[PDB]
Amino acid sequence: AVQGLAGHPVTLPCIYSTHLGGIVPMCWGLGECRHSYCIRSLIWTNGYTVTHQRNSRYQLKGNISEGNVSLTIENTVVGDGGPYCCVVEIPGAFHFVDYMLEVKPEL
Repeated sequence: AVQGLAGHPVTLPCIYSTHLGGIVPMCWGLGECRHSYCIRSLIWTNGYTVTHQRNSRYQLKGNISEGNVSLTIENTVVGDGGPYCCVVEIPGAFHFVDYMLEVKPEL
């Protein structure tokens, strides 16, 4: 489980090769990948920029068009803990990443 600290940002890595996958859309969602995928969406990109976001705390601060679609959750709270899913819609070879985030109250 990725460890986070309340009051600080936390980043969940999600990266893919655009050389082999092309520049494609991706989404982040709350929940485990096989039970929700992106039904409870946090982020949607069109491959180049974020086109949908649940709220401003969910940011893609990396170079999106170069494959870095890692999610940074700003100003985390213990309540942000839980499962997260990244889905990169690479035609014919979707990439999935499951994370269990644990944000500690202090430390």
